Amino acid sequence: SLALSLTADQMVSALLDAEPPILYSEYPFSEASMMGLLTNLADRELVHMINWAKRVPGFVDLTLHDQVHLLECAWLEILMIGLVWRSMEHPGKLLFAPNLLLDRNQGKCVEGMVEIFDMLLATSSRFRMMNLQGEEFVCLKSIILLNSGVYTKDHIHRVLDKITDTLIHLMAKAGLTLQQQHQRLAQLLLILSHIRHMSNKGMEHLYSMKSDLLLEMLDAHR
Amino acid sequence: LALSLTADQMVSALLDAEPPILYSEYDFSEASMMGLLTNLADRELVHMINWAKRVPGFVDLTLHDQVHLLECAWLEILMIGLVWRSMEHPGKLLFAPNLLLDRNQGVEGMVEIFDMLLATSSRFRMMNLQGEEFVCLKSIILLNSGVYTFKDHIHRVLDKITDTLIHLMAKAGLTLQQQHQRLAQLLLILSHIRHMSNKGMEHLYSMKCKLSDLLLEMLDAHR
Amino acid sequence: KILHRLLQ
Amino acid sequence: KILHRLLQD
Repeated sequence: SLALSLTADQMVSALLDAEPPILYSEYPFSEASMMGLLTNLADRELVHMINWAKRVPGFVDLTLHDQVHLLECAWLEILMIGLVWRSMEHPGKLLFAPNLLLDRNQGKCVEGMVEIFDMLLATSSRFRMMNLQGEEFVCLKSIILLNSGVYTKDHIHRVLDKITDTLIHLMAKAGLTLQQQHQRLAQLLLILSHIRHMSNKGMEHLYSMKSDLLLEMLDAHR
Repeated sequence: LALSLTADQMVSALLDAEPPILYSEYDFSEASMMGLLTNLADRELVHMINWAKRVPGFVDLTLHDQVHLLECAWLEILMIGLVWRSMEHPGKLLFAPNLLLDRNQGVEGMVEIFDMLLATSSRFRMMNLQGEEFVCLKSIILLNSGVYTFKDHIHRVLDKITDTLIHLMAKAGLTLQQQHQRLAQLLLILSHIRHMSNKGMEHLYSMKCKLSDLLLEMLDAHR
Repeated sequence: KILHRLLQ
Repeated sequence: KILHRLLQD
């Protein structure tokens, strides 16, 4: 695995270069129309996520079966932290696309998404109050890809240690003290527990709300 | 109070507040074992509530916030306690000193949750998780699981526990790189404990659609 | 709520 | 599985 030999700055630049683009949605809403826009957007984002996963250092070194399992477990988590990251500079709103900026009242169009909408907004304000940097976001997103299905293995945890060395190396350049480094590291990783919670609650409605790829990704959680 | 505690005083306070290891009324159906597990978890909830009171910084929170944190994390806390007791028993879950089950003894669909609890237990065993680190993680779960479902006071206590974890790893002879890696490794497991609790809460609601007055109100909190 | 009573 | 196909192309 050439990922373990990479330095911290080489890890950051490899993650920044592998970032998928910000897609647009199809140019008021109802229950079936908003779900149609979100489904169509998420279905097209899956194709970029799969190619983004191949460019995550160490992911190719896994077997094809292990790659499928990690993507099947974390695909909604990765979509959410990306949505939360895009919505950072828009307090009180979720930026699904540059032309699809929704607020709380739009979440009431479908019965049961207001609860997930508020948690996504709280996560965005949490990143916003932390002044989360792009180099930190791409590290957290790759951690989700490797960690979310690791217990359902020595190489993955070795790569996870590399991203931790990458995260600490990023905080040291920002001028944080030793105490501030492990505190911010702990703060960022505890948010992943809430991202997992949002994905579990969101997935729960998604395979009750029921694209063949998006169905195979959805059936993997049943 | 909590912010005016050393790392050593933080450890002793958490270790002193530990709840006891309860016994079950064991000695078998799928619904007879579920009765044993439900009866055990119900009695454990009484000790957990009094354990949460002794967690530094928890009493300072309002009654509504204390109810909220326990409603969201009660199954997570039970699971990490079960996983901690099962460390020295590979391939087995120690629900009670007289109740030790493996894969075969695992109810419709509870097998998937059993394997995840076992994988979490072996993960703690590979890390050689210390009791000083365990009581920190369990108190982190209590304060963090519902902090975004309602805050500056709670995050301040969480930073102190992180300082306590790093202080413990420095005593164990770990280098600075090893301290940050192990800290990250422990907190990523909490993401898996949240996953197990969500899947478990989903399976617990399906059984109610097929306990005691407290365990029902805890289940109704997750809708 | 029983949880509120036991906490009190 | 479609995920198998997209992970090889």
